[PDB]
Amino acid sequence: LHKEPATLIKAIDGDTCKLMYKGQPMTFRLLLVDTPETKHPKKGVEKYGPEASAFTKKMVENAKKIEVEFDKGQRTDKYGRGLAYIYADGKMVNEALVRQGLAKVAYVYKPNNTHEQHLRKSEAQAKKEKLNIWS
Ligand SMILES: Cc1cn([C@H]2C[C@H](OP(=O)(O)O)[C@@H](COP(=O)(O)O)O2)c(=O)[nH]c1=O
Ligand SMILES: [Ca+2]
Repeated sequence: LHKEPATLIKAIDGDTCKLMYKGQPMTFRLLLVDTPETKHPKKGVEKYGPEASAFTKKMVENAKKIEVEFDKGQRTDKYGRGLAYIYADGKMVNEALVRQGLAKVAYVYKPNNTHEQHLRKSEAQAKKEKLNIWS
């Protein structure tokens, strides 16, 4: 995989944001994870959704540099959102949320699952420590 620079435009919630990539503004969705919902009324405001948003928001608002890393399969989902592993100063946001028990590993679609085991191992640790979602 290869990392590429991006510019933060607006953090939406725990796992979705707007970034300037390749000169064009677009919304991104974190690969392999799911932070709780805060928008869609069908799900309503789920437990830890606000917490995840705030964590993602802080993490990325103070970053000197942001990079996006696409997996080996499709780069956008059906909603037109870019699918990537996103790093804030070399720290993978997808993994940081799972490690805190603020996201579960989800939507594992081959072949976009390169860092699946890494995330699995951090989710297991968050579970054993009874963190947030696992509390
Ligand atoms: C992470 C991710 C989400 N999705 C889809 C599955 C879900 O579709 P449906 O909306 O049809 O259920 C939705 C979950 O994203 P949200 O957590 O943003 O809702 O996005 C993909 O298509 N591929 C992905 O890699
Ligand atoms: Ca979500």
